[PDB]
Amino acid sequence: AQNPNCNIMIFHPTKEEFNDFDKYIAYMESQGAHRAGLAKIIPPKEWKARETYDNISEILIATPLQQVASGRAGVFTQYHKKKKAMTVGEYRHLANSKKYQTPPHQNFEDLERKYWKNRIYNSPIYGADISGSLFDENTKQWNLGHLGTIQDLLEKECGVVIEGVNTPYLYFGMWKTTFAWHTEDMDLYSINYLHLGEPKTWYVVPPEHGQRLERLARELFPGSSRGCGAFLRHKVALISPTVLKENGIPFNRITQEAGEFMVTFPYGYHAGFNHGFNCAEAINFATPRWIDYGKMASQCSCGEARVTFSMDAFVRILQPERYDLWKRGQD
Ligand SMILES: O=C(O)CNC(=O)C(=O)O
Ligand SMILES: [Mg+2]
Ligand code: NI
Ligand SMILES: [Zn+2]
Repeated sequence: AQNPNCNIMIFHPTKEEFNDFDKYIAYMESQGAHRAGLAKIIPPKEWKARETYDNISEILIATPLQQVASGRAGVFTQYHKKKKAMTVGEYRHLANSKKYQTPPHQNFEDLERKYWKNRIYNSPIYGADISGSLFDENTKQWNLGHLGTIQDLLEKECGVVIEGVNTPYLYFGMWKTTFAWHTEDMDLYSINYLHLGEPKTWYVVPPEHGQRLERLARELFPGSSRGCGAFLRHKVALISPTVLKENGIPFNRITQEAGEFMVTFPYGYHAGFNHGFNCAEAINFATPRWIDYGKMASQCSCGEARVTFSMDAFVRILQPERYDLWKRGQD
């Protein structure tokens, strides 16, 4: 069995191996990459996402979110307070202001310590889930706006044509902006490209140990758990690496830098934070191996998680028994 310790693997494809996305994902899985829940892919040196980032300041962040924490330093929830619209240029200036900028630090490990010690005491502002792309239309390899759609994958594997579309989203971050512990909708893959700026630190639980995380989460967030059998789908709960180690939860950590891709695998719980001003692009995707995870994915039916239009069909076709209840939560 390849990668039995479930370590995060790092790949360095050649330009020739970068030509066929599906084939390269399947190659990574033949080496056991999926067992970690997360892999890093460093693109060939010949590749570029686009020519420059000099013309992005007029993108609009229509609903910036202020991430307000409650709890203790190692175990907290965050809610997202809506703020007034601002451009990327305005957001970048805000991120670099004395109130929000990255503090002085020695290395990534010192910054991580500072994050976990101090995150709850501040409320950073995040631009999330902005539909759009920064890949040049003439970038032909690993262009996240030109990947095969999940609806086409389901049709190829299962024979059923469904409505829906699958497009990329941009994320503008600053110091301390945080992504809570979650798996992807319908336990999909994700791919994330860090276009520019400061790094992003990731934590991940191996898929084969996901239920261990879930059990801890129900203990640490007992009211939320009573409210919803799938409350991590609300994307609000944070648990530090010190708390995870204290509770014997298997996990790994890695820092992504600008110019690097990360892939999350089906049912790989992950969380993390941004080091400073940055811009990432991400999209969900599927492979044949995903189908069986889609059929088993939990779902939020309490009303909180409220998701994309296109998730309807996945629930309807892969989880017909759950469909009725889930849809009542969406209406
Ligand atoms: O960049 C982000 O906001 C964090 N991304 C993810 O959770 C992802 O790609 O799955
Ligand atoms: Mg612009
Ligand atoms: Ni994710
Ligand atoms: Zn819920």
